[PDB]
Amino acid sequence: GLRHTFVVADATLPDCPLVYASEGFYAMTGYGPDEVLGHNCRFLQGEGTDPKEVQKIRDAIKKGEACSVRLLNYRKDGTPFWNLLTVTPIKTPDGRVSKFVGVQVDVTS
Ligand SMILES: *[C@@]12=NC3=[C]C([C])=C([C])[C]=C3N([C][C]([O])[C]([O])[C]([O])[C]OP([O])([O])=O)C1=NC(=O)[N]C2=O
Repeated sequence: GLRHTFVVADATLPDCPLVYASEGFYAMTGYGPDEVLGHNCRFLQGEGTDPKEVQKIRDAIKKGEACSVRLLNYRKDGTPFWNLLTVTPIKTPDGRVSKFVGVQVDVTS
């Protein structure tokens, strides 16, 4: 298929830290698990990231909704890339959101 990466955020912690990342996520961003696990994904953002799109994800996460946005993101070396990002909430049977899962696609083409 098309090249994509996958992460899991723990929504039981208040700031959705990342608890699992696929090998391509590390390879695409230049960050190691030592710098990725335990942190909110937003460290990938930088000067040119559109706050109106960031705002859309902040809201959907607060509301436990799925969401899809394209964001400017930066590698560890500072270089930018366009990240089409889809977040999906994973609920327990009591309707509570337990995890968020992300699919990130570098769509710089
Ligand atoms: C990031 N991927 C990503 C994956 C998941 C599963 C979740 C829940 C969030 C992200 N983010 C965004 C970040 O964690 C946060 O949700 C937003 O920045 C909005 O909240 P704030 O408080 O910061 O306004 C991802 N952000 C990225 O920039 N790149 C991703 O790959």
